[PDB]
Amino acid sequence: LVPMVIEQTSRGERSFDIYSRLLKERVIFLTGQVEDHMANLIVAQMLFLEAENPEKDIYLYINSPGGVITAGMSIYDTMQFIKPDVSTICMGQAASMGAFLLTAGAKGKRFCLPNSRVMIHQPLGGYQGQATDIEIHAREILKVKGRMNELMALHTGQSLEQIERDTERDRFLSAPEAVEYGLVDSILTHR
Amino acid sequence: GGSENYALAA
Amino acid sequence: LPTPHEIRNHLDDYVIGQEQAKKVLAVAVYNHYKRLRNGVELGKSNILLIGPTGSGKTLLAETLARLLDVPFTMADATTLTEAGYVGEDVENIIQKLLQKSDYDVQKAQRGIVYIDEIDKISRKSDNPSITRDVSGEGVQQALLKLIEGTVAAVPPQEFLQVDTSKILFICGGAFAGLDKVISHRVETGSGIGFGATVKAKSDKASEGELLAQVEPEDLIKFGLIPEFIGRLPVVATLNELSEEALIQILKEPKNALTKQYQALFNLEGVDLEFRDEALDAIAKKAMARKTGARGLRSIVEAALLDTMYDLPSMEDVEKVVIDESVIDGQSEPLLIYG
Amino acid sequence: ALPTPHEIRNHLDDYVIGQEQAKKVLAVAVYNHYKRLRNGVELGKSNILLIGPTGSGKTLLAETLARLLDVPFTMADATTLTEAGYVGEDVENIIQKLLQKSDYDVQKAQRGIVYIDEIDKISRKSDNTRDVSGEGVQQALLKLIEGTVAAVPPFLQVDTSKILFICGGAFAGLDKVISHRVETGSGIGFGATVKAKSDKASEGELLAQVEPEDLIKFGLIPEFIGRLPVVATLNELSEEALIQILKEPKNALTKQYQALFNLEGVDLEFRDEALDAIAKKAMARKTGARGLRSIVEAALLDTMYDLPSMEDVEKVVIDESVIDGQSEPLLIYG
Amino acid sequence: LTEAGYVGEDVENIIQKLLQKSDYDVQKAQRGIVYIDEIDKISRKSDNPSITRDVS
Amino acid sequence: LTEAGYVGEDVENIIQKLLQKSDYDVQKAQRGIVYIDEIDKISRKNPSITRDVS
Ligand SMILES: Nc1ncnc2c1ncn2[C@@H]1O[C@H](COP(=O)(O)OP(=O)(O)OP(O)(O)=S)[C@@H](O)[C@H]1O
Ligand SMILES: Nc1ncnc2c1ncn2[C@@H]1O[C@H](COP(=O)(O)OP(=O)(O)OP(O)(O)=S)[C@@H](O)[C@H]1O
Ligand SMILES: [Mg+2]
Ligand SMILES: [Mg+2]
Repeated sequence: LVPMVIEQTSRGERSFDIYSRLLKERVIFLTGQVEDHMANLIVAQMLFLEAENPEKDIYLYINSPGGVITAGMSIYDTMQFIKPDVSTICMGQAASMGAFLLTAGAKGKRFCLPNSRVMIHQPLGGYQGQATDIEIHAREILKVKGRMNELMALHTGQSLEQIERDTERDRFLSAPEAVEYGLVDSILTHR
Repeated sequence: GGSENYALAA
Repeated sequence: LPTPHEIRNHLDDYVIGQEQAKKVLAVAVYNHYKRLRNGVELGKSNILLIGPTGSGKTLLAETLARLLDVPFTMADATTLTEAGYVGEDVENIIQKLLQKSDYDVQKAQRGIVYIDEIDKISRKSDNPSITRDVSGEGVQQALLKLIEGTVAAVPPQEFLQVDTSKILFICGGAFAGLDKVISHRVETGSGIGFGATVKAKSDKASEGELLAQVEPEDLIKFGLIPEFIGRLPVVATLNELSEEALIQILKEPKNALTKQYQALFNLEGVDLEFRDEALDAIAKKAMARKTGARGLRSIVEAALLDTMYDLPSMEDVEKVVIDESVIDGQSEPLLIYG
Repeated sequence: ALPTPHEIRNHLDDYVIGQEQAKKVLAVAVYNHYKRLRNGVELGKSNILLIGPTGSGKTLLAETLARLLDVPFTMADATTLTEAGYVGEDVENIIQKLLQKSDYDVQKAQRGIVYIDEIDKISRKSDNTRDVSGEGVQQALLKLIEGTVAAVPPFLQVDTSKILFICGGAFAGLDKVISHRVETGSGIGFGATVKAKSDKASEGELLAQVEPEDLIKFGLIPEFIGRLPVVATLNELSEEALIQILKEPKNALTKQYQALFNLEGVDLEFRDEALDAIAKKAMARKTGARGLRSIVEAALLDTMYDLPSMEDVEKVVIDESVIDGQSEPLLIYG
Repeated sequence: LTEAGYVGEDVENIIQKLLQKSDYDVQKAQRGIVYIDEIDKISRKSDNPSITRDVS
Repeated sequence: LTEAGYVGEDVENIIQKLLQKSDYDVQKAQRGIVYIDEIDKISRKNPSITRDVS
């Protein structure tokens, strides 16, 4: 159940959902596995906020365990496409896609909570069929792995070679460790 | 002349 | 001839703490004399006094009139209306000015005009109204040519054409709600999340500090039109009176509150003594009222109410003393008998 | 012989800065007026409409114009005007003022110039008491602008078909009207084009695209704007022009304050760096060149308050830092 | 009572009433007392459209 | 009837009607009777966020 919160305005009081009231304040939530439906929803939230005020920064909270790579690109492309800087805050955890969408935020506006946990790894996949089809899908996921590492290196400022060595296996990072890695900029310990 | 007094409405 | 230091001293005798506003008025009045002494055309800068309630705006004007050799009048923007309506016309101000100068046109053009409650004629919103604002926008429009300069017709006791290019205008009003406008433009960090800047009611920008960051765009949203603000380029701000200032107001000025009650009790036959500790308590309570120095009169009266009610019936009473407790209500004022 | 428009513009340039378009329009109209005066087919008069933001130079142009022209010039304020029969004022009063300049010479007054300021203040509202100061005044002006005999006490009849009229006012809100009609968009998708506030066209750039239909929505009668075919637009202001207003014009602020300190016994000097800073601040106020006066006053407030008390002071210098408030103006003693 | 330039009685009318009782003796009216009843009826209630002007 | 300062009407108009019947004799009208019909129409809707002229 989502609570309904009241907002006081000169025109009157309008009952808003707790998630919608925050949207009015340029706050987006990226929770749960990243799929195509939630991503298309998050995309729509960005576009709406861009039109409302394309100069105010957007805040996108990330508490996701990771998901489909294709859906994440839709969110990543939209972040870079719009003019406002999309601040990325990591609450609880950020997996491969969540981390990719965490470091993809605006330089100097990527925050993380102290007890949060970041995780980066290589793409996952598979295919069953003839040898010919297997080769095609294999090359595709390989290009994705290379493409993702290029973008990760761009935001973190690290070398592509180092990222490949660190992304070959599941690697966990804490908030301070991430700062040194460049995935995040600062830590939000207190107000 | 004649001064006019505006009457507010609604 | 009089220097601004001399002028500020006269104001300081009656006004406590408004250093910035006293400089502006002193400089303007001095420059008025300089400009007056010379008959390249020298333009005039009109003043705009913005301050909270009970800050000393109207008081500064009254103290100014006492020492002003040139004609000084003090009008009100509430009575004004757009031409063609039953309300008082804007040109009446000039007529009022002539009364002070014995109907001397040459001496009136060299005058100073104070307009109080200027915030009462402001447009409701930044955008133009869809209905005729007879007592608002209409007054601003009619004042434009008066401040900047134009010829006005005045009925003597035919009409008398009086120019206003040389007349100084000091329009002052307590803009209530302007602090909120400035906060929106100056904070720009409201929100709910982490990135947002959430502050408590306390430890945040005050009304006095916010008005110090006033700019024309802020007044525009309040209701003043752009044309009007240009006529008034000099903006002087008055800060909220602090407890230290209020304590001075009670005794230092010559027409101070304590002196008023002492005179009242004295003609009645009783002496009134205010202990220093009491004056610090009155100031504390006054600030809570958020009505300015005027709040002092509400505390003092409530404290001496019973006393003033019983003293005339009482006999052989020569002196009254009010300690700190009397203000709180836990004690009764001490009386001294002959 | 009669003056040429180039000569008229030179005179205006001595006091006005940055209104090349409007200066041409006024010089042309004024030159044509003299040509019609000499030729006393019947030539037609083109009425002018001056639209410009606050502190752009409309009233200044009219005042400077009066100084050089010989024909009668009268400055009127549309605010004081009311519908016939009311106690505010009558439209025909304008002509009465004109005769004072013409010494009650009709033949010399019909060939005169008239200026009506604050014309935007007599617009039409959305209410149904009679707006005595709005549409009523416009209808009364139509008769005056189109040309008719008006009775004036010395009554005297004065034609107005030949009199020229320059009606100008700072139409505020007109920019918003034009933006609706011209600035379409406000989508939400990728293909759509967002406002991008930095890109937003300012009033000066937006008023240049004014059309008669825009003034209709502002609250002016169609017949009124039709009588005024010419529409001179003024740019808001330029920072370079602001720096020129302080030095080039005759009655510039710098010259005013220099004269102020001079009669007091002090020579005031302004550095070029300071003037650039003052102009920048003025542009931010969005009140025109008049806002510029405030900045100067503030920067000199402390000085002017403590200058008479000081003795043996022969010169004051204002640096760029003084405008920001970080520094204090330098002084030179004698 | 109403704001200036409106149909309702003007605020100054109060002083007129005082003069009537004072036989139009201004020196005797400047020393008078006035009681304004129903002062709660001239209060802006709350949260209302600002487009209109609360003349009352 | 409406609030003072509005286009509708003023409440003092009632007395004027009363004076018409009294031939403008104040002393005779000051002791009159008035019947205000449709009084239920002048009713709210608790306090009101905006002014209720009628
Ligand atoms: N600085 C001050 N020095 C001395 N007395 C003061 C001072 N400020 C306020 N007072 C007292 O407060 C009274 C009212 O001050 P005013 O300046 O008239 O208030 P205000 O600024 O006019 O507020 P408005 O005009 O009603 S919005 C004066 O008569 C003084 O008794
Ligand atoms: N182009 C300019 N050149 C020189 N001084 C200017 C110029 N524009 C404005 N000023 C200054 O501004 C003053 C008045 O400008 P105005 O022409 O009256 O502005 P405006 O167009 O009349 O705006 P209004 O009358 O308030 S609607 C002049 O006396 C100058 O001090
Ligand atoms: Mg006051
Ligand atoms: Mg003008």
